Amino acid sequence: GPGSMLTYDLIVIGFGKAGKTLAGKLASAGKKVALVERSKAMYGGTCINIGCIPTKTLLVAAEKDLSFEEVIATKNTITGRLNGKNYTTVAGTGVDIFDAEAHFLSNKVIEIQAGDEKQELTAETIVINTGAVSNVLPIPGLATSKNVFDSTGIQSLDKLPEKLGVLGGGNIGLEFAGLYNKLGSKVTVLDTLDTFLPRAEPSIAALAKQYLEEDGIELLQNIHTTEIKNDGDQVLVVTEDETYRFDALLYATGRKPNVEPLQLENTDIELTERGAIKVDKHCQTNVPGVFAVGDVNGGLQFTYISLDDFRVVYSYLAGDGSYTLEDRLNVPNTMFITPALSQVGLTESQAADLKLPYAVKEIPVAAMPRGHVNGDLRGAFKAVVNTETKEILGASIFSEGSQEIINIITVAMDNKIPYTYFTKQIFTHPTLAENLNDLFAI
Amino acid sequence: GPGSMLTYDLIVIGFGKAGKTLAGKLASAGKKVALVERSKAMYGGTCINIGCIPTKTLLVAAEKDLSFEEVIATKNTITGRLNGKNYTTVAGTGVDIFDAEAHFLSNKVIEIQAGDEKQELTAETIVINTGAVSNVLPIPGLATSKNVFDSTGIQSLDKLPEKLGVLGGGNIGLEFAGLYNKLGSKVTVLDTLDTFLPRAEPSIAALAKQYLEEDGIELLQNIHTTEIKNDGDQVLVVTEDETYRFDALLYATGRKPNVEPLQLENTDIELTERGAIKVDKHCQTNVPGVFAVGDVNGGLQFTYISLDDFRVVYSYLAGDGSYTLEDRLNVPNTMFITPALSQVGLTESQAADLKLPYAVKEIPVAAMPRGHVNGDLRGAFKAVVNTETKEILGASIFSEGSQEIINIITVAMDNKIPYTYFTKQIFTHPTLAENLNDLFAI
Ligand SMILES: Cc1cc2nc3c(=O)[nH]c(=O)nc-3n(C[C@H](O)[C@H](O)[C@H](O)COP(=O)(O)OP(=O)(O)OC[C@H]3O[C@@H](n4cnc5c(N)ncnc54)[C@H](O)[C@@H]3O)c2cc1C
Ligand SMILES: Cc1cc2nc3c(=O)[nH]c(=O)nc-3n(C[C@H](O)[C@H](O)[C@H](O)COP(=O)(O)OP(=O)(O)OC[C@H]3O[C@@H](n4cnc5c(N)ncnc54)[C@H](O)[C@@H]3O)c2cc1C
Repeated sequence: GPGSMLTYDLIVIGFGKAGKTLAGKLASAGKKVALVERSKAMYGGTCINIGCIPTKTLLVAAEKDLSFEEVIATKNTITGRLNGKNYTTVAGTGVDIFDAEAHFLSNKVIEIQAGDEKQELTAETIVINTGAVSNVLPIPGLATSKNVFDSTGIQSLDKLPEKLGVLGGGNIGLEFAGLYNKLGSKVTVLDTLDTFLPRAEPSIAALAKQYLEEDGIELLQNIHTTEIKNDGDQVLVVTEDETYRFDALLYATGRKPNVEPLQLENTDIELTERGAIKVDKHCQTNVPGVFAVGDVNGGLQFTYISLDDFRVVYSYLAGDGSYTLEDRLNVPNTMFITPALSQVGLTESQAADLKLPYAVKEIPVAAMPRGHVNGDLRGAFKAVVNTETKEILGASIFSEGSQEIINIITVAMDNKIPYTYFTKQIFTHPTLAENLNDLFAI
Repeated sequence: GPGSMLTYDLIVIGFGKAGKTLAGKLASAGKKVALVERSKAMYGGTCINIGCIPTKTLLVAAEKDLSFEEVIATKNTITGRLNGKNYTTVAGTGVDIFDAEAHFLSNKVIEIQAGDEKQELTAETIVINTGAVSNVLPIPGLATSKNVFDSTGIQSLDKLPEKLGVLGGGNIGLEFAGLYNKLGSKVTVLDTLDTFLPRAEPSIAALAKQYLEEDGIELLQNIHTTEIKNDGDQVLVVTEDETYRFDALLYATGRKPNVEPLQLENTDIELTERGAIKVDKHCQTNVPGVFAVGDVNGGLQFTYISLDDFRVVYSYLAGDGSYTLEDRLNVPNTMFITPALSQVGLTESQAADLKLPYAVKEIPVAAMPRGHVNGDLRGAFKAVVNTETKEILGASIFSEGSQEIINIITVAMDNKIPYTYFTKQIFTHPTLAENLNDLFAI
């Protein structure tokens, strides 16, 4: 028969980054903790299974002597191991992991299916960590044509598509274009926008466009699609001036908070106008003791932002609440094209818009000895500084290893270190990082 | 006939790092500057032509689909271009570059051969930047046997040696062992010392030994050589218990200040007991206005230390002398085995010896998601901190990209940032650097 409602100190909904971190921390401290996750293919969350880890594992594998099928299998081995490592690490702290989709019956009661019965759970603290789901554009035929995939489906194709279309121009789409180009596909990116990489420094965007085109990718702007349909197994993308034909189509046009399954109408929890779970500076909803962390609260969609939401909630629950969303320091980013394009802080354009007293300096990797050592002259560094306060406003690092190097910048920005320090730092040599000695001699 | 003595504001002896930097800086500012360099194969100095740049260029090339001869030619292309880039950048500032070996006639007069005549030059400031030369052990037969090379000769072998011996166990020897092993040689390292990598953390040295042996290198300790001789073209290294046979032998047992050619007996300039040019905190000799920078002053032998000696001398000549050798901050190092082994600050053993209130933490790369993404689980991170002051005392980063990552640590050590900051920094993901969030949760 059915069980009586189970009471925990904390319930986490979703095996996301903030949630699994908070759950294990409090279970290790002796609290009674439950974590509810709808899919065994998602133990450890989006980054482990469908996001950060498989995407970058596929790109590393594609540079090696492996067939398409071997690259896919390598990705499955790596994500499968981390999936099991995450389940077992969380359960090993004492967290009770439930395999079900949770929905709310009231502010702090959830229901799950548990075999032939429903089971209810409650707690004093509920942390909603349900992530996001792919946007699907309302283009007629997109959702019903064969060989059309989102960013998850594209990771499990049966064979290499000879021609791959990508609809959208963000980090995700461009990383997959780079991947499939390496694997051997003829790749065309179709973007509605006029400007390629409009958030990047223009000089850096121009280099990126050059390198992607050199590598054989076709980058199209101002593309307005009226319909998607099939011709046999192939996909036709019908646009104003041309119909494009592909063996597979990826769409990558954003992801939105995953809130529908929760049945929030059964609670007092408020959504934002855009559909995210609304939170205050402590990631708390308007219901006391109910929080929302990671992508579902509408914040920046990176695993490291979900991790920092754990720091905010843990500060409020276990500490004195002194670290809040209003205190968050600098947030870098990387897009793993070839080479990686990394950035932190303000661009020149952003500093100009704020009327700050700024200066910039740019050095191409082609002028750097380590670029010659590497046999790879792609990329550039660009720094943006405030000539009055001596603060570093931002930097772009587009180069081999930039996903590591960018974090050098963040240490100095977070700690209010003047930009002139980088002219004095003693760097290892030969490296790309030592060129920061020259980039900051402004 | 002969020319009258030429007068400059500054004479630099040797195309080293500090010297070429100072020469171009002051010539660009309108001073009259001469730089005297004995070998056109050395324009740009040791790192460009025989040191940092060819060694690391050979290691990158050896990972690619290139024959031995193609790897050597690639190295020659890269160093040749940087040699010409350095000559032309320095001459383009207005420096007069003389192709000769300089020696002193008195404290601030040098003589060079200039065609069929001698030429004298003088200045108010002389900067001696003559670098170092390879040590050659007094082993009978070492200096007279065929197929025995120092670190320069080993970069120009006629063909791959099937078996390569390396005598000595520093960064230089081990990097060349790694290189020739990749290229296909059977490599044996013969070290007199009992302990492998005695300056590294022991756990890190043990991993390095494991990986080098996995890769096929033989690492021998406590080897005392009594003679080197030839058998035909092969080299025999006669040691107490065994005679080793190789197709070529590298010796790499250190480099010493290159002072003999200068004829310093014709000046008042003092040497240290070990034979370096003695300097004060401003890199100044006991003769006012004569300085010694880089390896020749006995300091740490890295290009980035020679660069920092430029900062010291420039502070004294052009500024207020407020930055001195006594003010130098933290100096990292990398040894480019596979993967690179980087370090900065104190080891655990060094902190223990100083009786500091320290704690340590170590995380293997095998426990880090990016190691799995990379398909490379080699290496580890180790942090050493002061639990009272919260300062970072030191770190070891042995991993892919560690030569970039180590510089993250230096920013925090130089700026007195507490180690707990690294638990809060928002790093890019997936990367090896983000694991600093966990390494510093001590
Ligand atoms: C293709 C791609 C590439 C990316 N690349 C990077 C990158 O390089 N770097 C980076 O930092 N970020 C990257 N991201 C973003 C990053 O993956 C996400 O921002 C982050 O993982 C989201 O974490 P989260 O904590 O919000 O929750 P998630 O990790 O999304 O977890 C939510 C969990 O909730 C579960 N769930 C949902 N609803 C319910 C319910 N009602 N009941 C039970 N379980 C439920 C889901 O099954 C899921 O496991 C990438 C994302 C994608 C898709
Ligand atoms: C194999 C090897 C690998 C190395 N790897 C690295 C590394 O990865 N990273 C690192 O930072 N360091 C490394 N080093 C060390 C680094 O190369 C040296 O520490 C640094 O380059 C020395 O610079 P310097 O300014 O002292 O002068 P140098 O660059 O040594 O220049 C001295 C110049 O003086 C000239 N000269 C000498 N006497 C006279 C004279 N009487 N008249 C005229 N000219 C003269 C020489 O021809 C030479 O060009 C390496 C060294 C070697 C040999």
